[PDB]
Amino acid sequence: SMEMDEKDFAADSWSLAVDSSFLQQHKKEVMKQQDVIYELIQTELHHVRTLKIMTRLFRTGMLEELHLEPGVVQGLFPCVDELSDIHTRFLSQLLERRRQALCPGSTRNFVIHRLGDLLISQFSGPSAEQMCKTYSEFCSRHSKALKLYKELYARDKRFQQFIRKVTRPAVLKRHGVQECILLVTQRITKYPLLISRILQHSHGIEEERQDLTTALGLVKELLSNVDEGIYQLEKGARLQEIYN
Amino acid sequence: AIRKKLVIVGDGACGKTCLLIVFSKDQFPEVYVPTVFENYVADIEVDGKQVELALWDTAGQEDYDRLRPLSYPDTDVILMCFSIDSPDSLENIPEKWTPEVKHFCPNVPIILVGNKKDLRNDEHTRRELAKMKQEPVKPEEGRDMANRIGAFGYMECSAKTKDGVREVFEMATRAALQ
Ligand SMILES: Cc1nnc(N2CCCCC2)s1
Ligand SMILES: Cc1nnc(N2CCCCC2)s1
Ligand SMILES: Cc1nnc(N2CCCCC2)s1
Ligand SMILES: Cc1nnc(N2CCCCC2)s1
Repeated sequence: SMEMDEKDFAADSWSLAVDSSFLQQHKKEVMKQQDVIYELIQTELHHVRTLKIMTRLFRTGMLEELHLEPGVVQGLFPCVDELSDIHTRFLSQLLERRRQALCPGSTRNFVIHRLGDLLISQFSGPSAEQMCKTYSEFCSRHSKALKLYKELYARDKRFQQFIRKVTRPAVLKRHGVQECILLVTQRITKYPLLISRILQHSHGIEEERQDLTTALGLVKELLSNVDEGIYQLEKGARLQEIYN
Repeated sequence: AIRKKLVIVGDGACGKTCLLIVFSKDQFPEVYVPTVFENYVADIEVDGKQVELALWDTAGQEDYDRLRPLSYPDTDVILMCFSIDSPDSLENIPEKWTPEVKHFCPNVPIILVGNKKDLRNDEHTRRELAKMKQEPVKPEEGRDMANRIGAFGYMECSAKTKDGVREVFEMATRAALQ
């Protein structure tokens, strides 16, 4: 993550991120809606950061320091570049919506009134098809990635030294290889919980309540499709085991 | 410190997210209660042993039967939650959650946890439940269910007041070490 975005999302809530004199100008319902929108963007920034740890720290670090057999790094980090592209673009749109909403003379005071349209765009058309295809592949390769990791850590000294070295900093405490994989798999099922709570505080403008209701429906359709398209791959599985 | 993994399971309104948030946060959430929980690695010292306990939630995965089991690999202890204000959340424990956890986490200890214990003596809760011929879950109903499902043990807590929360995670660490 970059310092500017980390500081903008360092507070525990939108009510603590904005100046108190700006907070005082709004109704309680607006504050409750903005606190949940802030949580969606803050957790998206963290999710993009988890993907950057996987691509730049682990994946690239293994290619540049270790002599792993071809096809092993891809097996440990399936679809990480595609996932990074999807979420960095989505994060870019969320942060631009916040940036355009800033009051002149402020880098922290804003209110996002029109999130629904951005969510419909993200969870419809080609971007939704790409999310569906990418998560169906990622989640089907999740178990294989964990088993490959466990094998390499237990049998390769240079791999074990590399993992212990790059995961030693306190800021990486929650972000070991296996932890990153589960954080990514769990990200998609957080979206309906956040959107439902935003919708609960977005009844003031009927166009907005309708847009968030449409977005919630699209997210649930995406999740249902991903869940139906998953079958765990197993290294060394035979055709007979598969078709039975 | 040895690393152990904890996963909490239970119905959507069982209070599992709130329980992980209150345990993990340095200060109780007085301004905003988060909608979701990402993960956390707690430093716990129980009975002279130091453990790094990784915490995970299954909230959001209740309707997705192929995504949900991806949370289970290498789990060391399961917290199986129900809400004391929801007798229906206790009824789904033996029929759905127990056979699922026993299948994906064989031999892993399960602690059955009765959440929101503060609602047992809440007049609004008692009024609402009485309209459906129901009452808050009794302590003996929780213990009996835990005994029936072969749980390592039965515990109660309140995320709202913090009572019993530390004890639940310290016992989960002891179970993970056995
Ligand atoms: C603390 C919380 N307060 N409300 C939450 N919602 C979860 C998603 C659905 C709407 C209700 S979480
Ligand atoms: C309930 C609350 N919701 N927002 C609050 N703010 C004003 C006082 C200081 C903390 C931020 S209190
Ligand atoms: C989701 C789930 N997938 N399979 C489950 N089992 C329940 C117990 C018997 C074997 C099948 S639960
Ligand atoms: C964290 C928290 N878990 N429960 C809380 N109570 C106060 C607000 C309403 C629900 C009950 S705060």
